[PDB]
Amino acid sequence: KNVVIYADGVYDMLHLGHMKQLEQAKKLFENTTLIVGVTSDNETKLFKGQVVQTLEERTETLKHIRWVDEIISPCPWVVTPEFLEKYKIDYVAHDDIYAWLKRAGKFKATQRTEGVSTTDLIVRILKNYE
Amino acid sequence: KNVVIYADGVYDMLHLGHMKQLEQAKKLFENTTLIVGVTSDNETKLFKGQVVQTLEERTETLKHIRWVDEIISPCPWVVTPEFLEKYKIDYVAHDDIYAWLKRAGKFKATQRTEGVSTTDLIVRILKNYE
Repeated sequence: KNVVIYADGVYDMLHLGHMKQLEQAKKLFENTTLIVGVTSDNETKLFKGQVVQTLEERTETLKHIRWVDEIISPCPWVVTPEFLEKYKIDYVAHDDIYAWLKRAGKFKATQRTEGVSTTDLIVRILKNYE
Repeated sequence: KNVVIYADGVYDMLHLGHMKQLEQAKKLFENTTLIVGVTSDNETKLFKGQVVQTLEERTETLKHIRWVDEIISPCPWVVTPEFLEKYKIDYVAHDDIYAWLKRAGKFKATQRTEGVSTTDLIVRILKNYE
């Protein structure tokens, strides 16, 4: 009955937005194992641009989130069919590179939550000082 | 065998420091229930000074932390013997107003972790721009 779910991301400065997305992946089915992949520093910088916390910092925070069952840290930047087989992953959770996952029935959408983020929060502090 | 532990705080902009403290309270004994009390907006502002996130925001984030079993939100600013009886609390976890708790054997120390905080993190961003 147990379904293995994989979610990957940078998870920099984790906030309610990440946590809700993780909750959503974890609850895609009744009985799941959520594996979270955390991207390496070098590849995030090269491909996405700038990361604020190190790999160890971003991984250690994730360790404290209820929905997270296992962490792969670092994780590959791109998911492969081999990777899914290696870790016996049934579905990849995500918010076309992913065409092959949809074709295989292994693509599960999750949504984002705007406005909740660390960035937005210091704005809040500063509006105080006009 | 189960021990009820109570921890209270503001829990504004939750970071690894709060999470480690929560972990520590949760693991004081083998079998525990960790109850977390989150302080109200009005009383935090009046007594401590400024809060960045609302009561609902600070409580909803805490909901996602592994170690948290129950939340009282808002919680009283000061713990009373009546309060402990009401919620069948065995120990209060904390990092002299608390003399009475020590006297009763109900005071459990937990430690802080410096440098890990949201504030410290935007400093990190800004050192980039000299």
